Amino acid sequence: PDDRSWLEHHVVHQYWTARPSQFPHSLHLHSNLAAVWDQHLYSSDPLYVPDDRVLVTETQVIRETLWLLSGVKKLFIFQLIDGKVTVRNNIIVTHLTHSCLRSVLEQIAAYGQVVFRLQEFIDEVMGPFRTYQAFMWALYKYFISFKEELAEIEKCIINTTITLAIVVDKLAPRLSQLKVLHKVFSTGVAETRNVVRASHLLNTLYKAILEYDEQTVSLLFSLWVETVRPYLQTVDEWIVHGHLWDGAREFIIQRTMVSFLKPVLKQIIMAGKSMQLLKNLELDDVHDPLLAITFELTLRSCLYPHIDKQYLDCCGNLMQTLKKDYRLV
Amino acid sequence: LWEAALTYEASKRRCWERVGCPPGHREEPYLTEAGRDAFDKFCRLHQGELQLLAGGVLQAPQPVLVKECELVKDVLNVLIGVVSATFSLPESISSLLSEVAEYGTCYTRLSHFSLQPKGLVFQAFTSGLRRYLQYYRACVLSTPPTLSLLTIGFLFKKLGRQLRYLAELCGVAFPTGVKLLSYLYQEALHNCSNEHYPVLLSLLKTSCEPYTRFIHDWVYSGVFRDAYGEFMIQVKLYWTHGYVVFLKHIAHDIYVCGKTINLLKLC
Amino acid sequence: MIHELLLALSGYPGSIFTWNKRSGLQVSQDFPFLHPSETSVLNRLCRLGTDYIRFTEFIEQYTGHVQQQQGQGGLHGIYLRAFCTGLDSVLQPYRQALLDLEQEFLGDPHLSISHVNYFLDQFQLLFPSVMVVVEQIKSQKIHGCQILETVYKHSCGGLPPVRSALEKILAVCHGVMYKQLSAWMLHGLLLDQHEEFFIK
Repeated sequence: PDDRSWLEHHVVHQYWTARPSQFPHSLHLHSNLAAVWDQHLYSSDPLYVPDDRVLVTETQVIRETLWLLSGVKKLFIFQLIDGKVTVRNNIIVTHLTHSCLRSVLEQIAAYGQVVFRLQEFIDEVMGPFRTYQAFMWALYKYFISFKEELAEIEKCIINTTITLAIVVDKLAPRLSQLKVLHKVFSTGVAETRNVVRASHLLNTLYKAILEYDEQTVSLLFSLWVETVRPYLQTVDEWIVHGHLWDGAREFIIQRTMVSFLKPVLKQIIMAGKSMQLLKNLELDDVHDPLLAITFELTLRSCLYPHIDKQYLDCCGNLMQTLKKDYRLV
Repeated sequence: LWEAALTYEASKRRCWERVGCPPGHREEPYLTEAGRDAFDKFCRLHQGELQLLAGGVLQAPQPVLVKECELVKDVLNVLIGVVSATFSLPESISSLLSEVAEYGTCYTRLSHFSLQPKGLVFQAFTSGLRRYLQYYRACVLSTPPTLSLLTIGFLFKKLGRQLRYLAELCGVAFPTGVKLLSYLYQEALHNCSNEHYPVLLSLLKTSCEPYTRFIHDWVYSGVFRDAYGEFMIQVKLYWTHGYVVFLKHIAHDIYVCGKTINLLKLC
Repeated sequence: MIHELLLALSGYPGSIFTWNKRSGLQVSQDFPFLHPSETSVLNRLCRLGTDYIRFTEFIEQYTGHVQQQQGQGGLHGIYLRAFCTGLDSVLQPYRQALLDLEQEFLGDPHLSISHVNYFLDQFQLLFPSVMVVVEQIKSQKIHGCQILETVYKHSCGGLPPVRSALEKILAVCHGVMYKQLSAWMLHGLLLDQHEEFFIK
């Protein structure tokens, strides 16, 4: 009445309260399919009850699917029933009698489960491990550019409306990467010590680059560099501060392993020790300019001169000060 | 064309509800869609949900008012000191207003404390506060010349708190004379660095001008100057010069240089 | 709606989004020109504004207590006059971002609440991480030069925004310390601030 009449007659509330649809009708086919679909229901037996539920139009489902794939969760459809989102099937959509539509929304909710897992790993810090944190940061840098697209697409519904098939085919170069992210996250939660709990994710990330060596491997590379930030920072701390960073032994060296830094590993240990044996008498910010200006083949062999020159300087200076004023020979 | 063409136009979406031979009709609008025209309907409805739990008499003023710009001009008038129609000297407009009223109500408490320019250093402190008044009147109605509502609250949040500290510094007894000038002195040692530190430094820089003028008297003319008793040295054996801010180490030199100038006047 | 929320996110405790000491900024009024899935979206958003309110309260509450009434008591010292000075500086870009939202709603007023939450997802990375430092300062009796310690433990961080915010706070605290070291090296003055800066 008055205000509530305007609210019900121009917008929904037949979608969160069981009311008949206010989306306009006429008679026959697309207008009102109710008579002929009731006849088809009666002829083939509607069992013992005609199929009728609350009924919603397509666009509400479209913006809910884009909200679910966008990153936010717990909607009216795609309810989380036991830990994984799935379609609410107590809503009728009259053509297809929501059985084919159940299959298509079940596939979309299966992708929404991956979205839920990534947002769940996000939520377990906001609202330390220091390698999971650098992982969820590059995950954030993906998701900001990711749901930018879905916000842009959802704007075009308001400005006439655009069908569901166009907007699910529009997000294909993101969902193709979402399957890669699904395989990435699986060993990041699968897991004793904090060093093997990071090694299990980082060796999988190092292996997955060789799987696609398009657009996925560049995402994997930009994700991969931003998860070894604590290790490059810790190695540089071992060089120039003379001390390995401690996190209840987050690091590999006790004071198996990943193969990211193993072929240069003898050039690292013999560096860091040689600083403290000098004192007993930055480096990541060189690697990132290379990232500013084929990956894990030629670019990986350019990382090793960075630590190799600093290593050579440190060990040569230590050898020089032992070969004069003590003079081992 | 325009509205008629949009009203006619068949949609590129065909629903999964019904298929085959549509006449086509648009989008079903959303409820967060166009979020600035339906406050009125719900301000009545929230009032109703409140009245059901409250028995029937609790109410809630402001189901709307007024515009963006008129509300902005009234809130800008609050900081000067003119109260609005809701004061005398949606529902969360009052949630804004309580924090911009308070910053307003202390500003008058400086201008009322600067209505007159006692003690001469007290007048110097009042004239120093007048400089912050003259800065603050230039700050407002240059950067917000009737812009939207939240620019008013954001711009004078970092600035209004600095003003509220100066409300705590003033009384609106209150120290006066040298008891004021030491009290402003010790405060400058108490606050080494804060956003209120340059304001206290600007007050203290002009609050010692009459004291330096009193210091200039005994050396250059041998004059003991008092008008309210606002100088530290106040009132025999040959000289009647007064004897019981600077240290006492300089004050004794001032006391003996007045006697020296009294001897040299006859030389 | 898209100014009322932006008012509740800033230094006002609202009344639409009710301020509570057990659960800050609750949306409970389920507006029939909001979508019901925006309620959870607001429940995601309101923790950020709650943190902004707490930081605003921390600057309003503490300034040499009130006006200089050893150096224990609650949370003061010339370094936390500096800490509130730095806390206001880290709350300034949030005000700038809300101004950008206000100009965007001059551009397009048909954007939903999820767009606003998405725009302010960048400050949900900075604010929860710096909230814990202020909570450790409040819970433990750390108010002297060890506040510079407990900032410096967390200012070496893992995210570029939280690094910048704790950089600002640590910077103004070093500014106080270097002025009192200038009194140490030019005037020979010790206890500029009584027992609060590396001096018996």
